[PDB]
Amino acid sequence: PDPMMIRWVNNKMGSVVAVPEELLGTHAGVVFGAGP
Amino acid sequence: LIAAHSHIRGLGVDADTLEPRPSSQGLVGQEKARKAAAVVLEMIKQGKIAGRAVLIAGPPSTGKTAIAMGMAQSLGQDVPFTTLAASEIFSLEMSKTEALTQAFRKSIGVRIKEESEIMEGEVVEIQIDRSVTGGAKQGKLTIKTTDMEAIYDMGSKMIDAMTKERVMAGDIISIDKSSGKITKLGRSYARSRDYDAMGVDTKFLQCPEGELQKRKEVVHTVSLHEIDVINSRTQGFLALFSGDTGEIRSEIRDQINTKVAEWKEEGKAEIVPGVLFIDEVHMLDIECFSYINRALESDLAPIVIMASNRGVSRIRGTDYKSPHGLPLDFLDRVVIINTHPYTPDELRQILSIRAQEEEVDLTPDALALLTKIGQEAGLRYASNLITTSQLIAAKRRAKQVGVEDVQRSFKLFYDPARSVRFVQESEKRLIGNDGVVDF
Amino acid sequence: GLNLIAAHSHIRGLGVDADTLEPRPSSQGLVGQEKARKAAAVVLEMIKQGKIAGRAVLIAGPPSTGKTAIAMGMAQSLGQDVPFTTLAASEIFSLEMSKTEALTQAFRKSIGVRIKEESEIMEGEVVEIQIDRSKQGKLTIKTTDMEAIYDMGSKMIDAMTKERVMAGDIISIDKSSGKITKLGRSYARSRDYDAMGVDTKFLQCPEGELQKRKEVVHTVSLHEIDVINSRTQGFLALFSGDTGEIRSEIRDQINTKVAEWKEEGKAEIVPGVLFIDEVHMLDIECFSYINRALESDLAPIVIMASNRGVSRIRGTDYKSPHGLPLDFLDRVVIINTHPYTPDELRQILSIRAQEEEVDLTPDALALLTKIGQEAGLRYASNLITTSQLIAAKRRAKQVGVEDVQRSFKLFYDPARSVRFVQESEKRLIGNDGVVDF
Amino acid sequence: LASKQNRLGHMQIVYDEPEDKKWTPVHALFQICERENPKAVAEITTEGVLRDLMNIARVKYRELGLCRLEKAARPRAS
Amino acid sequence: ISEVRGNTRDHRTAAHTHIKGLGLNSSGIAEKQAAGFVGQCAAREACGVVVDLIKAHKMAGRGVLLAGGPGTGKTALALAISQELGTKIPFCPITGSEIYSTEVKKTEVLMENFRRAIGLRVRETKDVYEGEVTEMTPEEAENPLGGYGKTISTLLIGLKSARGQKKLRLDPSIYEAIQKERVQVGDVIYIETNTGACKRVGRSDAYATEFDLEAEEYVPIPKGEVHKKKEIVQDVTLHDLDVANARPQGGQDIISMMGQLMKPKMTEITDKLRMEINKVVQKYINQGVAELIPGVLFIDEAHMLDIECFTYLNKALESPIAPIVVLASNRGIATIRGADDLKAAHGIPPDFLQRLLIIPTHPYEPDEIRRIVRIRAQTEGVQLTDAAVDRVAEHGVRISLRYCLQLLAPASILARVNGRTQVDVQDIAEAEELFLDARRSANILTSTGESGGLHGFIS
Amino acid sequence: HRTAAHTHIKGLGLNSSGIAEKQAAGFVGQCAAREACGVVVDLIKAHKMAGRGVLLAGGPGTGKTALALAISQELGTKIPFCPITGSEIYSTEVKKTEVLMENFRRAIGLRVRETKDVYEGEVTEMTPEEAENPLGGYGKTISTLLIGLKSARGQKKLRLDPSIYEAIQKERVQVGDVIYIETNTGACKRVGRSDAYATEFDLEAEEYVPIPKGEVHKKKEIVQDVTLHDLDVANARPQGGQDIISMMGQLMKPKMTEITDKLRMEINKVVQKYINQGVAELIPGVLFIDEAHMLDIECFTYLNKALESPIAPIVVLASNRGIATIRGADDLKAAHGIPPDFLQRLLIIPTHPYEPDEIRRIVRIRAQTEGVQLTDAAVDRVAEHGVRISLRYCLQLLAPASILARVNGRTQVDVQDIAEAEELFLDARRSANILTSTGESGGLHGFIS
Ligand SMILES: Nc1ncnc2c1ncn2[C@@H]1O[C@H](COP(=O)(O)OP(=O)(O)O)[C@@H](O)[C@H]1O
Ligand SMILES: Nc1ncnc2c1ncn2[C@@H]1O[C@H](COP(=O)(O)OP(=O)(O)O)[C@@H](O)[C@H]1O
Ligand SMILES: Nc1ncnc2c1ncn2[C@@H]1O[C@H](COP(=O)(O)OP(=O)(O)O)[C@@H](O)[C@H]1O
Ligand SMILES: Nc1ncnc2c1ncn2[C@@H]1O[C@H](COP(=O)(O)OP(=O)(O)O)[C@@H](O)[C@H]1O
Repeated sequence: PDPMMIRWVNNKMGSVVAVPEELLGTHAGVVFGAGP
Repeated sequence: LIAAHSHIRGLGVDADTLEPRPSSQGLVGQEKARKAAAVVLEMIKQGKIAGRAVLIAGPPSTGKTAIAMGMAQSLGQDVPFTTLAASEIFSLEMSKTEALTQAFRKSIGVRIKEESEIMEGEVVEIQIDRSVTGGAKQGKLTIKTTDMEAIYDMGSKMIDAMTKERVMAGDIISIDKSSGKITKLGRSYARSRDYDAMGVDTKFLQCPEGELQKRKEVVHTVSLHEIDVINSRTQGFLALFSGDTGEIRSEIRDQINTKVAEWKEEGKAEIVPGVLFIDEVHMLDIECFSYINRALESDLAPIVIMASNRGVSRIRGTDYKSPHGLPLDFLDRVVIINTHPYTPDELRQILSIRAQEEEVDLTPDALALLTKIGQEAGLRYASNLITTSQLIAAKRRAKQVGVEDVQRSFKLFYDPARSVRFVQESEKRLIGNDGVVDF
Repeated sequence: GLNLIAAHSHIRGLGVDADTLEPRPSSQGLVGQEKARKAAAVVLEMIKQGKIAGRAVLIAGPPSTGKTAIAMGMAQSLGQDVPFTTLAASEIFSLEMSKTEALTQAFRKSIGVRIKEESEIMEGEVVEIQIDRSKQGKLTIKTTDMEAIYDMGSKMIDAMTKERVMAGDIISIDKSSGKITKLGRSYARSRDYDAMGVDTKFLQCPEGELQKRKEVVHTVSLHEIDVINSRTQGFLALFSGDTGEIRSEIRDQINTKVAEWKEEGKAEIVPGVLFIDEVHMLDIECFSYINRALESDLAPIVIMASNRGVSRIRGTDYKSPHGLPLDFLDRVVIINTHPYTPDELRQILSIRAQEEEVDLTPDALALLTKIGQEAGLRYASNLITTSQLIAAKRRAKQVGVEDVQRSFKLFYDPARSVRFVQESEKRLIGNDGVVDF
Repeated sequence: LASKQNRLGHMQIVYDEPEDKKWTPVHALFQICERENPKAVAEITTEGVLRDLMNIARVKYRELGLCRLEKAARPRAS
Repeated sequence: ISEVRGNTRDHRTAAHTHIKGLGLNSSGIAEKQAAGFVGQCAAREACGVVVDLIKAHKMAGRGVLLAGGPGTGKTALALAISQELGTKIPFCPITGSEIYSTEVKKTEVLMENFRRAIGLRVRETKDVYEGEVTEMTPEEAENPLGGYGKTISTLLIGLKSARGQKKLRLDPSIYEAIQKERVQVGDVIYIETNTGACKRVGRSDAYATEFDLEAEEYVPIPKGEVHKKKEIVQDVTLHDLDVANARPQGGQDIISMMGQLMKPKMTEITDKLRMEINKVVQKYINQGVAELIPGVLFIDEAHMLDIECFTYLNKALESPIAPIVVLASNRGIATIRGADDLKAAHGIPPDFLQRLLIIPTHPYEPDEIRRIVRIRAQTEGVQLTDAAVDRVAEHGVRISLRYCLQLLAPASILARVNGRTQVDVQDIAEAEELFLDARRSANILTSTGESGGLHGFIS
Repeated sequence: HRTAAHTHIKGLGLNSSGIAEKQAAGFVGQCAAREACGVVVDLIKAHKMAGRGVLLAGGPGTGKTALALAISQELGTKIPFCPITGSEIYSTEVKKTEVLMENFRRAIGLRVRETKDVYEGEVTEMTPEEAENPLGGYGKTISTLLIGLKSARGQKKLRLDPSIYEAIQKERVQVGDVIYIETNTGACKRVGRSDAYATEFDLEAEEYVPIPKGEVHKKKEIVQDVTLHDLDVANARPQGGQDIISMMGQLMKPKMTEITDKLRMEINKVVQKYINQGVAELIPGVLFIDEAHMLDIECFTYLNKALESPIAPIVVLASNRGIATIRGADDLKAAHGIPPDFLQRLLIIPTHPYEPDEIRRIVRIRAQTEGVQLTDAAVDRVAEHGVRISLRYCLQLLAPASILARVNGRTQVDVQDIAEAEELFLDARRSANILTSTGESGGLHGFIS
């Protein structure tokens, strides 16, 4: 539930990136497929 | 490769009696100066006696630099050995005296010992939190050996090293906790079949056993000049490599000497005194000697060994002559070791050593002719004739060199004794101190 | 208007026939030096051909005979195409760069690179900035003839924001690079504000079509390319002078790429002329580098001047002809000059008269010819101005015998100054002692 | 300069074909030393055998422990 | 943009244009009138032995002197060696009056020229993804992390080169590149392999007209591969390693962005740096990656080096990694520039002279100057009759060698101005009075130039 | 533990009545020089000195600098003593008179009490409070903070300037870092994470220290030993404070500059203000210029005005020259290299050569100082070499002759070891004789003349 930090976690299965909900409306979600 | 002093493997004396062997470890053919240099080497390895001066005087091409490299190979890579030439001191950046002071303080090693903390094990997961458009980073590293399963935290520099190394899940890394370097040793799994830009499959290592936090005691040797530069400047480090050090004031040296004495008493540091070799000291002027005579007055002066070539020469920056070009208030302090010119039964075996080093096979008639040439032109022409005759024998496809190859090389390349006559014959088509004509 | 009548102002080119190389005497200012001018014409015709690289041409002779005159004639009779470089020898002895590098830059200036291209620029006055805060926008620009509306997408709106373009500016966009260069404001908006800022300069409106494309012929030198590639924003260094010992690896890369441009047909190499005036001031530490820099393919046809007889070479202590070392004089070719007959002196003074628009009676011209024969050219040419000025003080149109004799009475030629010095030795500070009467 | 993304280094990485005849943009033609630079090719290589030569001063400066060593001298007045 | 001119791609004639090599046999015996040279047999044989020494990698700090008078062919033999060795072995032709600097000591520019003379060849690989971006489409993970919004497990990029396109699955931590570099659809990028962080080169040329005014560089599509697995040979001189370790090129702060913004100053380099670089290059040779290639430091006009430089040269030549030093001296008994005491041969001190393989150089016979004239004339293209050749050879024997090679250009100019194609005796007899030698110039200077007066020289 | 050339000297060895007793505390003989040096030492320790000239004449090898180390060990630790040479002042950044004045003000010391005001706490809440920032290019600017320090007994919640915030910010102070803000400059050194956040599962290699006990606003006094040249360098190149001149002035490379007359007078007035407040104590010292004949005439000109100052240390010159030519102007010869005008300031102390028994005593002291024991016949042999050849040649024949003794299994040095070391290691005179005799002609086996 962080305001502006984007998590990267890499385990033995794969590696995923979590984005907080509060950043999806911003310009940071254009790569992740949310956008303005 | 094969330089002019690659056959030498030390000084070649005894360890109990230090008697000069007539043929041992390259330096073959001289006994007095090698025994005296063995005595100097033993009082350098003692390390107690500080501030002497050894002057290896003698004719040129007699092995003075050979004796210096013999002492250099005999100390090993522990004691500093500065190979200073006398013309390097005349800088335009810094003063002429401060270059000498740096040349003395480069030859006093300080050997300190410190404990680092190294890790070992297989990375299980990386967890990196990054901001958007500038900001701090957060890091959690889960690492596992065969016994422990730790979840460590990370700062900014550790993440800046992880992303530089690209440490994925399933790597055998070892992190020094103090210095903060990361060396990947290999992997335990295989390469995934899900991503494209992964990399190269590294060495297959198993999971390391033991513990995570292991301790290590490393030994670091820095000269006093490096301590002077890192303690003379606030941010301007790395100037001890790029030579950008302008001047170090005396308030810095008189504090670093006291702190090195305190480190010596505490058992933290140990002072290893070293050798300052000055090649062809006759080029220094009297303004250098008036400081060299007084820098050999303290507990932190290295045992100076230096060479010379000249007879009664005039000292630069003055108007008068002296033996060896050195002033007679400085020649009282020094101790002069003479070297003698060689004998042909020694030139024969010296050329044999130089031939066996450059991988050149000979015939005894060619070696006899080569010794006859070396009697009249020195070793410096004969060794060049050895290499040249090797390649001329390689051009005409011969196994061993012969008399004809040596005569060919003697015909092509003049020794200086014939080039002097070549100057003295045709003086009208060479620019003297005057005009010249063209046919 | 920053152009006043100097000594070298009547020499409008070399003045020889371009067909058969015949130096007719009174043409383009120069007068009667036929063999040296013929030899300079041969040199100029092997300069414009540009094939034969790195000669060296020394111009010896007495002073006041015309050694820099022929050099300025060769400079004028090339045009702006082939370069030329007036470097007196005392410019080399600097305190920021050494003699070798400051003489290498003299060779690097005299070789041009010529490249022709098409500039796709757009002038225009801003009318209305229309930003659609929805990314898109519209820019309305006008000239004295046209007016158009061009679309904009995302980022040059931000370039407008960083440039702070208001309605009324004169913007220019290089569409091959895409960067806004605000040229100022227009005179149609000087009535608007009252207290202007500092940075604002007023300009006329652009005229003609917005999209201007034009084929322009750029000509740079190799020294330009060397100094621009020295450091990051290093282009201002060649105006300022804040450069030093440029490394040899940069010059090696630059010569390799100029050879590559000549292979690919982008560039044309134009070799030029280096003019080393008063070469006897160079010491032997400079001739030892000139003897090697005249060997490469990229070396200009060096033309040098000299005055001195059998003199010492600076830096050493042995005499030599022309103040030059003999290993250098085996390499150069020498064009000797000669002093002037009075028949040439009269018309040289006539040309210096008609250059300075000073009218002379014939008796004054004959008297001035005799003064020039007895004292030299540089003193006779300095009496035309003085006689004109003394005639202007007593309000006479034509100068006469009286004004020239007045100018000869007032100012001393260098022939009589030596007798004035040797006449009164006890008061001039010779080397030791002064009497002071 | 701190907010100018260099790109003429990257031209040597991408546009690196013999057919491509060493393409450079015409508005950046004279910046030759910006364009052919071995550091830019060095930072891309699989083995870092040239990257371990280009900054060996930092590696030797770190491995001697000249950072963790206690600062012996300091100025006597400020 | 830049308009290409369709002219003739010729070259320029220097003084050593006709030299194309030594011109030896397969046994080393020289042969006269071959590859530009005329005569000079023993010097070309000795230089062939030097060339063989250089290509055999047994030279490790030798030294070769070229004696002989001025205008006899020392620099000709130097350029012959440099064209005989090729291009992939370095060659740094400094002069004696090029060590004198005003930023560093003069025993340092010598060492930097040694490091310019040594080359290092490195063979490596280059693995990059390349081309214009078509899609940036994410993919939702199988198990999203609780407490967050989107959870993306694999990011897809469609890269299209000029030959073929390819879809690419990537680790999701390419996003920090794409947000920081502003990569969009239609921007060529390259993705490396060791780290994997894409860096945009520029907007492509196909999208150069979707807008009208918003312009930047419009780089074309990469006309090549999409997956480069290309190997690279790379030649770096050790001078370049010394500079890049001493003064770092690209940093991210204020003061290194003033260091490259202010003028680069030559600084003296401490010897620990050179010792470390030698110790690590000799380790990478033993791993079998890099090849050391020594070159030639042709120090022309070696009598301009003073006595403070040969002392440093003795140290520098005793180093285990050093190139050959081909000196070039044209003086007899000369005073050494530094110490004005000893009159030594060639300007070289007698201590340094013993290291040197002294190669002589003899004057030319009076029937070889005309062969040099024929070769120089067919080099420039200036053709001329045989009596003209004999007259130029007469001027060559009686005056100088360099002077008879300079009566060919004004004779050709006067020939094609007078209305002919070949040079006759009249054109050279006319051009011999427009271009005087040094001898008649000194004759005019002494005879006519009697003393300093009005119409006289300034002694 | 290294025996240098001057290790046996432990002082002048004077009686209570100032009379030099021979063979005491290192020296042997040399009465008229050691009594005059004792007079010089008590001239230093009485503070009625504002520039006095003391010359130490005498030939080489007679102990001119042994007297200097005797003075420097007789004055003590807390009196400044600056030894230089005559070749040290030829610099490349500044004129050499600047180096002379920098040595003159190295040779004057000051002992100052200072009251530092530390705020030694553990950071609890760090929150910036920016102010208004209109359109002026740079953007926002932090102007006020609310850092809460938490010591062991009584916390405090204080408010900061922008500059002290930048001092924090260039130290990377997070929440939990103990610091102590120095409210004299503004500097603030992070010490480490507090032990309330301690975790053995850590990687940053932080230094965990406990909470600083006591009041958070401490105040402590110290004593400092500062020379006037230190104040000159401090006011010349500023490296204290939190502004831009004193921050961009410690990233550049340090250069010796020319501290002018006005700064050297203003710092004198500041030090007089310290002394009048009853805080600082002035202690003048010695400038020992060894080898004064290497100084040229442009330095002996400036020493006149440097000694006319109301505050100037005592100068001790050493010069082993007879009638010689001054380095600056080569047309006036004088004694010692000193010009005949500057020589009148000097109180000239002579130094006489030694005797064949004093050499024996010096050899015995040097042998029992280095740690080389030997027999009396060997002592007589070394004294014979000392009479014939030189004084500081025969002292140096003890260090090989020990090692050679240890070659032959001995402990004490006999006649054979010195008879071998006199053949292995030569002096200068016999080497020059071999040079002149063997080096007859230049050639292959000759010497470069
Ligand atoms: N005693 C010796 N043993 C082995 N090599 C020697 C000996 N004397 C001379 N040499 C060889 O001769 C060369 C010259 O010796 P060096 O010390 O360089 O002479 P110089 O002292 O005149 O400089 C060296 O390369 C060395 O290899
Ligand atoms: N042939 C000529 N016709 C006209 N004016 C000439 C001629 N030759 C020389 N002059 C003039 O004489 C002056 C001296 O020539 P210049 O080359 O300056 O002499 P110097 O070679 O001594 O410097 C110049 O100002 C030039 O205008
Ligand atoms: N053997 C040769 N064959 C042809 N041309 C030669 C020969 N030797 C010398 N030259 C020519 O002589 C000219 C001058 O010789 P140069 O190399 O300048 O002598 P140096 O080496 O003494 O300076 C050069 O232009 C060269 O072309
Ligand atoms: N009175 C003395 N007692 C003991 N040793 C002395 C005495 N005088 C001189 N020496 C010795 O002479 C050596 C050189 O003395 P020094 O002061 O360096 O001579 P100089 O006066 O020429 O500088 C020193 O090592 C010191 O041990």
